[PDB]
Amino acid sequence: LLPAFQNAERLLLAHMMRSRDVALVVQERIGGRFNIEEHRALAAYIYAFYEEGHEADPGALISRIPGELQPLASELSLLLIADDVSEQELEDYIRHVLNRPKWLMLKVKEQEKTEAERRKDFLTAARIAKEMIEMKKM
Amino acid sequence: EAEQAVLGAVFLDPAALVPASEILIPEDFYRAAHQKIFHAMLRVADRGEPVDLVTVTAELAASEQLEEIGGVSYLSELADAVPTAANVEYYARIVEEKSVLRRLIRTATSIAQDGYTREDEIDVLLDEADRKIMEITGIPTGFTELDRMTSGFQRSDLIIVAARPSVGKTAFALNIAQNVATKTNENVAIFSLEMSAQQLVMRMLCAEGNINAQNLRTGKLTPEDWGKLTMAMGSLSNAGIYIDDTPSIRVSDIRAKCRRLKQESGLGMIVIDYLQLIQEVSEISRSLKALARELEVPVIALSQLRPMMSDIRESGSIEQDADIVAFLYEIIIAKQRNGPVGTVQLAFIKEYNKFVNL
Amino acid sequence: EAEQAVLGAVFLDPAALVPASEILIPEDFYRAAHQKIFHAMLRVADRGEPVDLVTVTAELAASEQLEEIGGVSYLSELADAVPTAANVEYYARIVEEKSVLRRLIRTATSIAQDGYTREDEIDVLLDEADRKIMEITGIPTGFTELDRMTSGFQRSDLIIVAARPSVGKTAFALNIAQNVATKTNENVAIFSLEMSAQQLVMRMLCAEGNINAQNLRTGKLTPEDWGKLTMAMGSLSNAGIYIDDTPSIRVSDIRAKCRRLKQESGLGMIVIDYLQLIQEVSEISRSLKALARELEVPVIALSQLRPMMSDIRESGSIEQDADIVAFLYEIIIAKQRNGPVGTVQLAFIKEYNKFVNL
Repeated sequence: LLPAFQNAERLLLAHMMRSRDVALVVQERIGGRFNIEEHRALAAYIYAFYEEGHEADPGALISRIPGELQPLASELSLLLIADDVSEQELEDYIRHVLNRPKWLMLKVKEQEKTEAERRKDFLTAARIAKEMIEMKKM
Repeated sequence: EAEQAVLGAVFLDPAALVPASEILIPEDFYRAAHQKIFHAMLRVADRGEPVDLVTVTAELAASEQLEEIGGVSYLSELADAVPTAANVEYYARIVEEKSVLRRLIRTATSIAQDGYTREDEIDVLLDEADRKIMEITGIPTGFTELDRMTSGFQRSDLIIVAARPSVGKTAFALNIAQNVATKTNENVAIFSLEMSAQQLVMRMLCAEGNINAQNLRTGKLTPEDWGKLTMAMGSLSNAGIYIDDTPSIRVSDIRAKCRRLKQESGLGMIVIDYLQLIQEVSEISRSLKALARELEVPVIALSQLRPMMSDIRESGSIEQDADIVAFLYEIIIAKQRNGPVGTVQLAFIKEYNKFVNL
Repeated sequence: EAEQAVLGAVFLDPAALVPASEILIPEDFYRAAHQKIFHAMLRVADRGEPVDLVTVTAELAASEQLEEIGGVSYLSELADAVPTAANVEYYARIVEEKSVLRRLIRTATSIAQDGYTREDEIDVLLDEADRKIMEITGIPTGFTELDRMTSGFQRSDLIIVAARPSVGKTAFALNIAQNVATKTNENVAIFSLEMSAQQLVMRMLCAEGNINAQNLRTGKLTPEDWGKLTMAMGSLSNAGIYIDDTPSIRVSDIRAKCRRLKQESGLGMIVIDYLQLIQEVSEISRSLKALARELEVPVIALSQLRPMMSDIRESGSIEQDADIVAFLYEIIIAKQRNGPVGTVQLAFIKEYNKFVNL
């Protein structure tokens, strides 16, 4: 089913689907920097369509947006987006996003802890974990 | 999905329950698997501790029933995914809202069936179905030294004044209403719990008339009394005088038949007779506050059992219910949501039933 | 699910064995892979020697134990859990609450058979079969004197006072918290449940102003106490003490109410109503000891009694996790989790509610 990455990346787009200071300080935190393959393909018409000098709202911002990136663009906005944007929803999403390719080296180091493993090396690899343990904090 | 995302953002803060425990309870939850998670939480939060995840995966087995919510397959999720920390509200008021509908829908088939199996109640049936939803400036007083520290006696407060065995209790209530009927023209319906309507007539044929020794408990009149009543029973209908006479009535046959007197002429200060009669009190002394504020009525109640203020906290709610606490003890108004603790000194005419001013 | 998590924290300290060597022994193992792991942990810290992750892992490779647990994969997953830290103990108790049981329970299986096997005995079959079962630093207390022995009331403690029925301790628990909000700065939370908000206002002025030999109840004193007063309530605004009486709010509620102020002021002290009117005590009173440790507030969570220690330590805790416990008759701090456990020479005028020293 859906892990964390299918429930953090979507409505932040639907928070800023509306007004400005919401949408403003986002690309500066997300260059990007967009995790999922096509979660960048829409981000060509997310920023470059107030760049032009728009005004607000997901009236025209529900599907423009091309074709195959529509069966989510509609189903992005629908849900609880209390536009009193939480100051404690802040550091989250963008840290959730940006330290995923930071954390992504753990589906890596565990795997060179367990590669020298079966081939007969274990307790210096029982030091790789001490490396692994610490960046699980962020 | 209102249930699904209030029980996951917790293993993050670490402690965040204050609004989730006062704006919610577990009874709001639906799933035969989501409901009991929440107090298991309270149970855990009853120590406690500071809060985390592992306290769950052990205390439900300590509540022996961990074979009835999850396991390491399902317990891993709740903290893992949730990328929000200011949730609760939220959400939880929707867990309230998608649980509020049926504070009026489960009630239905426990109220709406009664039209074809009960009745077997009737007047009663039309009363608890009501229970099953709920969950100088100035207007004067009458007396000079009682309009003193109040000036109301206003359309949003319950007013209380009471005496002891043989001190003349309604004998005093008359004169908080007599003025506000005959002279100061406002319509008042004396729903007298004590006295009837073929007995209430005399005590103010005797008041502003002085004919309570003749005796006027019987008979006819003199060459000095033939017409002391041309303006005593001549002044007894040109007033807010439409008495209710019946004994120990519940709050029901009072509100409805009074409410409507608003749009024909008006309504002022409802002054009644002793309280321990209306039956029985924790709901009843609670069912006259909205009688004063919604219907906008300066209700003036009376009661009968040294006495003092504990004698109505040991015996009765009364204190915050009727918040302008006057006495027929001289008069005590130690409590009043109109002033502090003041005093006077008083005596009677005694025979004509006219309580006088000093 | 303790065992899966428990070792994870023990790892990175290097002193998560100080209470853990006390709790779990080489018998405390429901599991089979875990029993020898800890013995490879215990062999280390006996010089000792030093303490880290690996000092155990290559120790296990040596004396006959590495695949026994399924490789280092789960030896890693001994660590991978503890989504918490602020608990403290805590935690290893879950394993001890998987433990204590069978030292009092596995010891009742032989007996269930020592009647058809041990047929054949009877009395000695009792003498043994029952035996097994068991197994200024440092904020002052207001004084300039109580400032050099221990000092504070520093930053976190549990305090429970017990003197003769409703005396000067009633005053003192709060006379600890006087010279903190007005005469320096720090706003101190003094909440109540017995003596109301409208019950703790006239008598602080009795305690402050050279005004109490009168008294102050009549409204107007003598021609001197109004020339000498501006001490009692003038700087009360620019201070930081206010009074409540939410009838008797439970051990979690105030615990969850001292979060409005902990964000707002920092929360300095919590002078509570005797922890006995709040809602056999080694249980109920163990929800205000730890609130001091996280909230970082001196918490005066009290009692209502001669004075003696294991006498308030009677039906409940008190001689245990509970910190400093003084004894009013002279302040007999014959117990203070503070270091210098000792009595301070004092007195009382009772004339102007002001207490004395020597």
